Amino acid sequence: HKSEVAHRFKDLGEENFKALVLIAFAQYLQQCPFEDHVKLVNEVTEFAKTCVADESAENCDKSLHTLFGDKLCTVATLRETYGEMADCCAKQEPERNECFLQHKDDNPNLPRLVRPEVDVMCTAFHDNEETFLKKYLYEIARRHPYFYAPELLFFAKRYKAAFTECCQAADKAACLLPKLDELRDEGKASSAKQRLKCASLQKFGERAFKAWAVARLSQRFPKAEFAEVSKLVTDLTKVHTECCHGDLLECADDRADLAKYICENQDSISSKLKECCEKPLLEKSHCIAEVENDEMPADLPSLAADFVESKDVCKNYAEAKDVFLGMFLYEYARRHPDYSVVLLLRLAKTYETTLEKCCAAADPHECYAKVFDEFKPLVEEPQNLIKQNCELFEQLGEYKFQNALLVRYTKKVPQVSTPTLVEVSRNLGKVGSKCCKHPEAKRMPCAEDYLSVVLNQLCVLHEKTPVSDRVTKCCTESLVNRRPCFSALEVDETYVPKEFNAETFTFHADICTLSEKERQIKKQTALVELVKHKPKATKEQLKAVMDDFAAFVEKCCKADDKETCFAEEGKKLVAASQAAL
Ligand SMILES: CCCCCCCCCCCCCCCC(=O)O
Ligand SMILES: CCCCCCCCCCCCCCCC(=O)O
Ligand SMILES: CCCCCCCCCCCCCCCC(=O)O
Repeated sequence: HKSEVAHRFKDLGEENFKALVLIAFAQYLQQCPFEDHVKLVNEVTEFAKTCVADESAENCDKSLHTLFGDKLCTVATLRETYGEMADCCAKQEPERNECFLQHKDDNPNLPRLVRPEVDVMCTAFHDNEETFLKKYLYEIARRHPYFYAPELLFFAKRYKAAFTECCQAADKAACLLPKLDELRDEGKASSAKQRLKCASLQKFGERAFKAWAVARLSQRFPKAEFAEVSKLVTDLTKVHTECCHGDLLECADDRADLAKYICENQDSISSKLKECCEKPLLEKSHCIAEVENDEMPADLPSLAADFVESKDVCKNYAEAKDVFLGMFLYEYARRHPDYSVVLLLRLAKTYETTLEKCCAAADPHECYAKVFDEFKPLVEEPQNLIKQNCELFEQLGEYKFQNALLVRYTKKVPQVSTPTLVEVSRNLGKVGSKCCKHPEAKRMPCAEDYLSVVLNQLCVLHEKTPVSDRVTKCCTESLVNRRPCFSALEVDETYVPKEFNAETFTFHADICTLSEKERQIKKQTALVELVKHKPKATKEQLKAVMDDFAAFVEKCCKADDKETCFAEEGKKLVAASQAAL
């Protein structure tokens, strides 16, 4: 291991090496032109090949951190452009590396990347495929500076495949656009989880995280023994703790080690882990992370034996409380992959509470029996919600389903901005389209996965612009009571109906030309303002207003004259609706 850079070059390969180096530099030097980074990439690459040919070369023995920090300090416009960051260069390793991480800017001031014309993209993709993909990879990296580089490279390859398919099909846009939308969503979904998980570790501590890890690991690796799960949880915590620090190399090494250990102890962990452990170093940790759940052993008892009817229960618990609780969580999780992680945590928390209570009583054996009865109400709560919402999603369309959620959440928290209500409603609706197509056995985990980011995304916007105390309470409570807290929200009887605005309910003929998406957007916007104006409106009354509006749109988008119809029949529609409500 004379040369870190040479070893990395051999493992990753030239292509991947180039991309990762581009991303790394782009995440630090977020305000340097693309051509600047291309020069850096080529300089580092050629030096790497130097080390590949001879690990005893002049600078090949240097550390990856040292080489990287050295290149950064060679940038001429470094002090002019980044100011304080240039002061890091005066420091010594390893102090210098820590300094560069501190002055890493998160979400700087850059214009939003506008998706160009399909014809323009495919033409550029054809003429200069490399400079086209790399230039965009540079644009994404500089904007999402804390996104794990290898993951960011994972999406880039998928983007390349999307253009390869569609850019030589007759109807390109019909192929490409739906794919680019899928990536954009997954890209921000993956980016949301990453910050959420890192925020959890800092906010609730390692214990709550370990409890979360024990649950999901036991679900994925039900055949694994508790001792094996403990080790995995322990190292998983060490990985995310380091990964959230920000150091790419250190983070990469920890993930690689874990993937290294898991593949070597494959028989001791999971059976459905063969393909992932066959893939290259760059795809190992990624493949394992989202591996399919292994199928649990056929002969599995109930927990009542070791956690209820058994003696020495308090003895074993008091001997090592978190361990014992972890064992309960392990045993319960491996049996219920159909459960959300948080649900298992609620159950474990419940089991914890009773042991603290009953183990102090005269005869603890009694208060044990109470426990498992307490689980049912907690379990069926998320189950009933899923059944009802999916049935609602089945009867009404997704769009109509979004509208239903729209009126519901508007009546619960009318203070929320209209654009925000419209966004979360459409998102929750999309969650319904995705998860409700799963059978019950896999619905709850699916819902947890999507709602977690939607709810945290929601609390983030509320963080910057607070509007409701009730919403703030849910956003600041335990991540196990977050979703339930939101579901506990009732209609706001405090809300004073906002004053009428004619412009808000004035429609023009332009909506007839609007895309099917933004026509819904403007209609859903008007719906939110309608509920905000008269919140005490019933479902029948509202449906009556919505029907008249729907017919009003068809009668003006079907006539010879259009703008006059929207202005005149628009006056009629508004006057008639005001009277009914
Ligand atoms: C001279 C310094 C150049 C810096 C080059 C950065 C190299 C990054 C190496 C990333 C390897 C990550 C391997 C995959 C690990 C994982 O499972 O996530
Ligand atoms: C390998 C052992 C991991 C540690 C297991 C700890 C089990 C804790 C059980 C209580 C659920 C934790 C939920 C968040 C914190 C809390 O509410 O107590
Ligand atoms: C910036 C503040 C945003 C406020 C958002 C108001 C809308 C709240 C929506 C809550 C969704 C709850 C999802 C869980 C399912 C349920 O129990 O209904």
